[PDB]
Amino acid sequence: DIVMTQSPDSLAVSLGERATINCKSSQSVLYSSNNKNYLAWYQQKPGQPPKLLMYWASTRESGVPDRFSGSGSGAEFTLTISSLQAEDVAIYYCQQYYSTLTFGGGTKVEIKRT
Amino acid sequence: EIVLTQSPGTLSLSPGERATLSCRASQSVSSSYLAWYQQKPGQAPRLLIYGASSRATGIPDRFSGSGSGTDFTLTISRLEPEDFAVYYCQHYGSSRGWTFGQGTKVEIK
Amino acid sequence: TNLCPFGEVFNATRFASVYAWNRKRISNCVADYSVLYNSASFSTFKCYGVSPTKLNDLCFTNVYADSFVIRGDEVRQIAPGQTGKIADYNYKLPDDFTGCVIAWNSNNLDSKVGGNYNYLYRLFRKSNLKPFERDISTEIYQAGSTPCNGVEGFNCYFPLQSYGFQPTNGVGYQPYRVVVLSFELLHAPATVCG
Amino acid sequence: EVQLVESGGGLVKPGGSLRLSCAASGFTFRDVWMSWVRQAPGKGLEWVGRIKSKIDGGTTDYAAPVKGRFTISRDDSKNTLYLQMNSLKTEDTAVYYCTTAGSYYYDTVGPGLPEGKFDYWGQGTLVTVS
Amino acid sequence: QMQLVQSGPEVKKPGTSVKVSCKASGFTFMSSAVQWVRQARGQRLEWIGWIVIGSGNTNYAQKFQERVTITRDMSTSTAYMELSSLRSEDTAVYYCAAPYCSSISCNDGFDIWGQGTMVTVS
Ligand SMILES: *[C@@H]1O[C@H](CO)[C@@H](O)[C@H](O)[C@H]1NC(C)=O
Repeated sequence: DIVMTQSPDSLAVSLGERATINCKSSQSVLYSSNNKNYLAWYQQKPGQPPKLLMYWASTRESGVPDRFSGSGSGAEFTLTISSLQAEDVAIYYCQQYYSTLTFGGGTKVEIKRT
Repeated sequence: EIVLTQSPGTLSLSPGERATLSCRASQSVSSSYLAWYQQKPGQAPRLLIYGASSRATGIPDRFSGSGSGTDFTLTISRLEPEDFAVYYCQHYGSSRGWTFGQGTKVEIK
Repeated sequence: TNLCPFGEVFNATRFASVYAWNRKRISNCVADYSVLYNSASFSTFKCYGVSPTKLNDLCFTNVYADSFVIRGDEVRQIAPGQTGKIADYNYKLPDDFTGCVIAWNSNNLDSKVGGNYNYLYRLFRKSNLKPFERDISTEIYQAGSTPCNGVEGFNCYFPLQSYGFQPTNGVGYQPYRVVVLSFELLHAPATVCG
Repeated sequence: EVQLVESGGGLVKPGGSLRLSCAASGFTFRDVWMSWVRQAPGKGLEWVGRIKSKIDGGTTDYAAPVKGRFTISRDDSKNTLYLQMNSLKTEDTAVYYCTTAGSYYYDTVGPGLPEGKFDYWGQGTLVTVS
Repeated sequence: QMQLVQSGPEVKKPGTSVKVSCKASGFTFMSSAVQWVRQARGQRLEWIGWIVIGSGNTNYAQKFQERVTITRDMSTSTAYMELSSLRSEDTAVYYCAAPYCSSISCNDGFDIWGQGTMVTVS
């Protein structure tokens, strides 16, 4: 099975602050043909199922704020949120479509406070 | 990204003297992706050597690439006034590369 | 006198990528092309062989169906005497071709919101295709004097490119399902009639 | 709107067996690849297995940790997805979900998505082994 | 004789975007690939990104990730590049380059460079 890993395990972010999530695959998800990276990002809140934000990590799905954008290629990628809002607090997951389905361990994004 | 470095950063030679330029990769990849370029002030860079050894069309015989693995060189058998220039190396790789070295300059002494 | 299973060709749920276009033999059955011609479902129904309705009175030893998906602007390339990326590297008809080319607008089926990248076409080849040649090699295309090491980067490229099929595409960029019906008269009794 | 309904969860004794099921929504079920995903409390998402649409071989595949103990099938006349689990372990305790996730790239579904999206998940059901 | 011709000089404000064109002539464009490099005066060459003309495929240096987009239009036989979120540090001469391509094969290095385009941010 292909294994995705993520870092940091969690990140405290103040409101309005830019934040990123890194990840690395055990192998490239690039298919050569089509020049596409088969990586998606999902958002999950407690008590709820995860939902898709980006399918190739290059494009947003409908209803997704423009603040969200993916980046990178091959085995290594980063998700960027241009500015975090309270509504965006969630556990974020990578998903691979290169073979079968794989999920990463996920990353927690929370609001920084004293 | 692979880092390329060059040495000496500056050389001072008289015309008619032999000159050697060198570079070092942070890691070896292949000679097939190496090329050297010449630049004069006010002008675009021009290809001298590709494949780490093949001459570009119109290049004089005095120019030749050499070296292997991590360490590659560019040599001039004897300097002409035309040869005093800033030189750069580039590594094409498998893409996600194409980095340039710090550059080197040959001054007239 | 079984009816020919045209639905297996024209109603197919999936179509092959044009670089690896599908081929199926039609034989030993009763054909009806008038149902296709009069369906008015097709954006194009053009014959380079016997005219679309005159052919209904003729029997053939066989008919072949070549199935693939291309852009609407590329449909014109599916003809004898043509050039361009599809005509030379993906699918080619001979100058002596006899038969018909049928196009259908699949924008409601083959397009995907994020783009459908499952439909591939060949971008590079060492030379032009022979008529009805099917080149499915995935070997990295070489350019220049330096031998390719099998790794993409410079003067080494994967031979295939995807279509960006999306619902918002203009008609020329919308996908069309194309079926080419090739007809043959072999030195044999006819097996296909209507 | 699109809504999946999940059932069949509950407490199971170790070494026992359980049948889970999920009802299809208004989107065409038969043409969409389906998969099962599970999440233990305090843990990240884990893929369980997948079943292909009728146009394909209809074959299935499973994550290595669950392979040979899990079986996936569907009833097209009822448009219902099923998972059978055998020889359950305490390790298998999780909330199980039915989803369309990852299918859009490989399925035959066109642009005409009923909500503008292809990504659908159930609320899932809890399975406990103890 | 192959040549590349670039668009002329332009001055931009910080926070704005700039576009630079590079027109092909004298060689087969479709078999070629175009590289973009910039150089501040007195500084070493810096790679920005490159495009394969036949496929439209691109790659970028991490420094320019999502700041630079490279496109081409074969009907105009021209490569295009755009740079966004301009800073005063982005002042440089920008160059396009490509290998010579015959109908049969291409050169294995960037033998032809354009005259360069001056871009100033202030
Ligand atoms: C495809 O199936 C429909 C079913 O109603 C039929 O009307 C149509 O003629 C078929 N197309 C063929 C057989 O080419």
